[PDB]
Amino acid sequence: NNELSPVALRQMSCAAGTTQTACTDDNALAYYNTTKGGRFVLALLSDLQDLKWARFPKSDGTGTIYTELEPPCRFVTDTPKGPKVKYLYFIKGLNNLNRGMVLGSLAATVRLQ
Amino acid sequence: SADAQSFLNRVCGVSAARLTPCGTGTSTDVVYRAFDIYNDKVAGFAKFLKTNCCRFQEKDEDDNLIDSYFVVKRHTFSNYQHEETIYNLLKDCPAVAKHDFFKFRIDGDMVPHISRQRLTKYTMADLVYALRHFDEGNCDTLKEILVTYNCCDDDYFNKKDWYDFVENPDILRVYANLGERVRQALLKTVQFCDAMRNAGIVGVLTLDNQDLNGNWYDFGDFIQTTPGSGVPVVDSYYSLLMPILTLTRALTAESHVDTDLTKPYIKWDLLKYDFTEERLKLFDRYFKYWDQTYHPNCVNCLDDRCILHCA
Ligand SMILES: Nc1nc2c(ncn2[C@@H]2O[C@H](COP(=O)(O)OP(=O)(O)O)[C@@H](O)[C@H]2O)c(=O)[nH]1
Ligand code: BEF
Ligand SMILES: [Mg+2]
Ligand SMILES: [Zn+2]
Repeated sequence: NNELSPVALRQMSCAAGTTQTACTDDNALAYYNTTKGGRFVLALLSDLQDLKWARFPKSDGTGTIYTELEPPCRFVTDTPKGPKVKYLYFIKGLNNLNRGMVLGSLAATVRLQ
Repeated sequence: SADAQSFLNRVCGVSAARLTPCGTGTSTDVVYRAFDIYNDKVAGFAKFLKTNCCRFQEKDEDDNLIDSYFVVKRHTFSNYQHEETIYNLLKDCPAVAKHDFFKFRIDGDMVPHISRQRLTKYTMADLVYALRHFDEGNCDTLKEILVTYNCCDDDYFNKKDWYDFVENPDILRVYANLGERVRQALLKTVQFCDAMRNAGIVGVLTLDNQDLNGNWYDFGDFIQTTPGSGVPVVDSYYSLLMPILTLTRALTAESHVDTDLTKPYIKWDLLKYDFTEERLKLFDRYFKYWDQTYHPNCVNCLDDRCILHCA
């Protein structure tokens, strides 16, 4: 019985960027893993369909960093309230284990068809 | 009675399958087998004891017992609907063992059964545990995988020091006869991982769910996503298997002219020394879903923990 993420994750907050340049103050959303280490967000989502890099804020003072993305995969991601399209880019350089925990949490515990 | 011989007739079906019971009636069968566990309570690669499975062997027309076992499993009812909505998607891959889901009258209820058709007696985790935890006074599981697959005979274990590499160097030839059973169970993992990605299934691949033919069979801890994005997690399957890929000399059919163990050897150019485009094609054929950069020439590596990985 090898189970993926036998304990769930939490946290959703802050922003990221859409224009490598812009990321003015509020672009897209970051998802999960405060990450014991400190802060390591596993995955990213968006209400839009245009995001090249993302200056996602982080702890300390040098929190600014280019948390860029890669070719996405979109889902219907039906909100309980109603339908809403959301394109899921993954953090550049994620490994197959983390993309398993993320997918397991936001699909099996959320309303997706 | 007739409530026992009816089970032997419902386990069968469209196939011929002249089965013989092994669990004394409609009861299960207890075995001691190797497993790879991780479930918030336990973790490790250890020999545990199984109790939820009834085994039925199979005899051919000449009425001789062959290597074919139907392993019907009793479990909860929410597993039944979940291992049938993931099997109905991964049923067209030729590297998946046939399943049969039904409901039977045990005593006073309708209890559900899941039957896997034509497995082998042992898994790939039983063969890996046997060669990595060797005891020369407790090696019954290894002296059977070696005789069932015509690697040696039962009179080979009578000579003393038959397990020794320095006194009997002929044991490296009895081990090398498992190299094509292991090489063909490496090509079926890459088919299963491809079929598991096109359908949207996410799950961890462990070696006790692939019998000694390459067929896969527990789909009870897998989740479902949108098709096209599936993530086979193969990291304790390849790593635990690695020491057996050179002991059994698995990739000795790659030296032949069509990867055929019958056709003659490949005659290479004598002035050739690079072999980088064939090193990157051997990684793609057998280790396709191993997610980490592989540098054939370790002069392009990134630290001393990458040199050790890529060498
Ligand atoms: N291949 C095979 N496996 C067997 C047999 N008898 C018992 N087993 C064990 O049964 C297990 C099958 O796993 P399964 O029942 O699908 O999953 P589980 O109930 O969640 O462990 C294998 O891991 C073996 O260790 C047999 O005849 N053939
Ligand atoms: F919990 Be078993 F791997 F179907
Ligand atoms: Mg299992
Ligand atoms: Zn390297």
